[PDB]
Amino acid sequence: AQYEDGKQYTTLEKPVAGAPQVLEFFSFFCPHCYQFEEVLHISDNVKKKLPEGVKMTKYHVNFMGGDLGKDLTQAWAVAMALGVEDKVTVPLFEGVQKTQTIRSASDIRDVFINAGIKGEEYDAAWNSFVVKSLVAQQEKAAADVQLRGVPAMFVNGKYQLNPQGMDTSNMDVFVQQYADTVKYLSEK
Repeated sequence: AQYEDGKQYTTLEKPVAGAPQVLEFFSFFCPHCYQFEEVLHISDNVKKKLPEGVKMTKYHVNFMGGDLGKDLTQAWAVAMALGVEDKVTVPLFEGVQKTQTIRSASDIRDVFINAGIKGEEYDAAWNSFVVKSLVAQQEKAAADVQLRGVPAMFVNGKYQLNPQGMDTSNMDVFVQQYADTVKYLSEK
Protein backbone atom coordinates (compact mmCIF):
# COMPACT_ATOMS: atom_id res chain seq x y z
CA ALA A 1 0.00 0.00 0.00
CA GLN A 2 1.03 3.65 -0.15
CA TYR A 3 0.54 4.23 3.57
CA GLU A 4 1.83 1.24 5.58
CA ASP A 5 1.62 0.52 9.28
CA GLY A 6 5.20 0.80 10.58
CA LYS A 7 6.08 3.27 7.82
CA GLN A 8 4.36 6.67 8.10
CA TYR A 9 2.61 5.62 11.25
CA THR A 10 2.49 2.87 13.84
CA THR A 11 -0.56 1.32 15.41
CA LEU A 12 -1.08 1.30 19.17
CA GLU A 13 -1.16 -2.28 20.47
CA LYS A 14 -3.51 -0.94 23.09
CA PRO A 15 -5.99 1.59 21.66
CA VAL A 16 -7.26 4.42 23.82
CA ALA A 17 -11.01 4.87 23.99
CA GLY A 18 -12.65 8.30 24.03
CA ALA A 19 -9.33 9.90 23.09
CA PRO A 20 -9.23 13.27 21.30
CA GLN A 21 -9.45 13.04 17.51
CA VAL A 22 -6.07 14.65 16.84
CA LEU A 23 -3.79 14.69 19.90
CA GLU A 24 -0.33 16.30 19.86
CA PHE A 25 2.31 16.16 22.65
CA PHE A 26 5.22 18.59 23.01
CA SER A 27 7.69 20.13 25.46
CA PHE A 28 9.16 23.62 25.42
CA PHE A 29 12.51 21.83 26.07
CA CYS A 30 12.15 19.62 23.00
CA PRO A 31 14.34 20.69 20.05
CA HIS A 32 12.25 19.06 17.28
CA CYS A 33 9.20 20.61 18.92
CA TYR A 34 10.68 24.07 18.45
CA GLN A 35 11.16 23.18 14.78
CA PHE A 36 7.60 21.76 14.52
CA GLU A 37 6.28 25.03 15.87
CA GLU A 38 8.33 27.86 14.41
CA VAL A 39 9.93 26.43 11.26
CA LEU A 40 7.43 23.78 10.07
CA HIS A 41 4.14 24.98 11.59
CA ILE A 42 2.96 21.36 11.77
CA SER A 43 -0.19 21.92 13.83
CA ASP A 44 -1.26 24.59 11.47
CA ASN A 45 -0.75 22.67 8.26
CA VAL A 46 -2.46 19.65 9.76
CA LYS A 47 -5.50 21.80 10.60
CA LYS A 48 -5.70 23.15 7.05
CA LYS A 49 -6.01 19.61 5.74
CA LEU A 50 -8.33 18.11 8.36
CA PRO A 51 -12.05 17.53 7.55
CA GLU A 52 -14.81 19.62 9.06
CA GLY A 53 -15.82 18.55 12.55
CA VAL A 54 -12.32 17.56 13.69
CA LYS A 55 -11.01 19.23 16.85
CA MET A 56 -7.27 19.46 17.51
CA THR A 57 -5.68 19.05 20.94
CA LYS A 58 -2.15 19.89 22.12
CA TYR A 59 -0.65 18.97 25.50
CA HIS A 60 2.67 19.69 27.28
CA VAL A 61 4.62 16.88 28.99
CA ASN A 62 6.55 16.59 32.25
CA PHE A 63 9.41 14.25 31.38
CA MET A 64 11.80 16.90 30.01
CA GLY A 65 13.42 19.66 32.01
CA GLY A 66 12.65 18.40 35.50
CA ASP A 67 11.12 20.98 37.83
CA LEU A 68 10.82 23.65 35.13
CA GLY A 69 9.27 20.98 32.87
CA LYS A 70 6.38 20.63 35.31
CA ASP A 71 5.97 24.39 35.75
CA LEU A 72 5.68 24.60 31.98
CA THR A 73 2.94 21.93 31.93
CA GLN A 74 1.05 24.02 34.50
CA ALA A 75 1.71 27.21 32.48
CA TRP A 76 0.40 25.50 29.38
CA ALA A 77 -2.74 24.60 31.41
CA VAL A 78 -3.01 28.35 32.19
CA ALA A 79 -2.57 29.21 28.52
CA MET A 80 -5.37 26.73 27.54
CA ALA A 81 -7.70 27.98 30.29
CA LEU A 82 -7.24 31.65 29.27
CA GLY A 83 -7.19 30.73 25.60
CA VAL A 84 -3.89 32.53 24.99
CA GLU A 85 -1.89 29.71 23.39
CA ASP A 86 -1.20 31.66 20.24
CA LYS A 87 0.34 34.50 22.22
CA VAL A 88 2.71 32.61 24.49
CA THR A 89 3.90 29.63 22.47
CA VAL A 90 6.61 31.41 20.53
CA PRO A 91 8.10 33.39 23.48
CA LEU A 92 8.07 30.29 25.70
CA PHE A 93 9.95 28.25 23.08
CA GLU A 94 12.44 31.07 22.52
CA GLY A 95 12.79 31.84 26.23
CA VAL A 96 13.66 28.20 26.93
CA GLN A 97 15.77 27.25 23.87
CA LYS A 98 16.95 30.46 22.10
CA THR A 99 17.64 33.18 24.68
CA GLN A 100 17.61 30.85 27.70
CA THR A 101 16.00 33.52 29.81
CA ILE A 102 13.40 31.15 31.27
CA ARG A 103 14.87 29.56 34.40
CA SER A 104 12.10 29.74 36.98
CA ALA A 105 8.33 29.90 37.30
CA SER A 106 8.59 33.69 37.66
CA ASP A 107 10.33 33.87 34.28
CA ILE A 108 7.52 31.85 32.72
CA ARG A 109 5.09 34.28 34.33
CA ASP A 110 7.00 37.25 32.79
CA VAL A 111 6.35 35.83 29.30
CA PHE A 112 2.60 35.96 29.94
CA ILE A 113 2.84 39.51 31.41
CA ASN A 114 4.73 40.69 28.34
CA ALA A 115 2.10 39.05 26.15
CA GLY A 116 -0.44 41.19 27.96
CA ILE A 117 -2.11 38.78 30.36
CA LYS A 118 -2.67 40.59 33.66
CA GLY A 119 -0.69 39.48 36.70
CA GLU A 120 -3.81 39.07 38.80
CA GLU A 121 -5.45 37.01 36.01
CA TYR A 122 -2.39 34.81 35.54
CA ASP A 123 -1.84 34.09 39.25
CA ALA A 124 -5.54 33.41 39.73
CA ALA A 125 -5.51 30.88 36.88
CA TRP A 126 -2.16 29.39 37.99
CA ASN A 127 -3.67 28.61 41.40
CA SER A 128 -7.17 27.63 40.15
CA PHE A 129 -8.60 24.09 40.34
CA VAL A 130 -9.68 24.35 36.74
CA VAL A 131 -5.98 24.59 35.90
CA LYS A 132 -5.28 21.69 38.30
CA SER A 133 -7.72 19.46 36.45
CA LEU A 134 -6.30 20.64 33.10
CA VAL A 135 -2.82 19.58 34.29
CA ALA A 136 -4.37 16.22 35.25
CA GLN A 137 -5.84 15.82 31.74
CA GLN A 138 -2.45 16.49 30.11
CA GLU A 139 -0.80 13.92 32.35
CA LYS A 140 -3.56 11.34 31.86
CA ALA A 141 -3.54 11.64 28.05
CA ALA A 142 0.23 11.08 28.04
CA ALA A 143 0.03 8.21 30.51
CA ASP A 144 -2.70 6.53 28.41
CA VAL A 145 -0.25 6.05 25.51
CA GLN A 146 2.82 5.42 27.68
CA LEU A 147 4.54 8.42 26.11
CA ARG A 148 8.35 8.50 26.33
CA GLY A 149 9.08 10.92 23.49
CA VAL A 150 8.02 14.17 21.84
CA PRO A 151 6.95 15.56 19.43
CA ALA A 152 4.19 12.99 19.12
CA MET A 153 0.85 12.97 17.43
CA PHE A 154 -1.94 10.42 17.93
CA VAL A 155 -5.03 10.03 15.76
CA ASN A 156 -8.26 8.78 17.45
CA GLY A 157 -6.29 7.14 20.21
CA LYS A 158 -5.15 4.38 17.87
CA TYR A 159 -2.52 5.64 15.39
CA GLN A 160 0.75 7.39 16.05
CA LEU A 161 2.55 9.50 13.45
CA ASN A 162 6.00 8.26 12.52
CA PRO A 163 7.99 11.18 11.03
CA GLN A 164 11.25 9.18 10.95
CA GLY A 165 9.78 7.43 7.92
CA MET A 166 9.28 10.54 5.69
CA ASP A 167 11.73 12.46 3.41
CA THR A 168 13.45 15.44 5.07
CA SER A 169 15.42 16.80 2.08
CA ASN A 170 12.66 19.34 1.67
CA MET A 171 10.94 20.87 4.68
CA ASP A 172 7.72 21.71 2.77
CA VAL A 173 7.40 18.21 1.33
CA PHE A 174 7.91 16.78 4.82
CA VAL A 175 5.14 18.88 6.29
CA GLN A 176 2.63 17.96 3.55
CA GLN A 177 3.45 14.27 3.85
CA TYR A 178 2.90 14.63 7.58
CA ALA A 179 -0.41 16.47 7.21
CA ASP A 180 -1.67 14.18 4.41
CA THR A 181 -0.85 11.22 6.67
CA VAL A 182 -2.89 12.70 9.52
CA LYS A 183 -5.81 13.19 7.08
CA TYR A 184 -5.54 9.60 5.78
CA LEU A 185 -5.53 8.25 9.35
CA SER A 186 -8.39 10.54 10.20
CA GLU A 187 -10.51 9.04 7.39
CA LYS A 188 -9.48 5.51 8.32
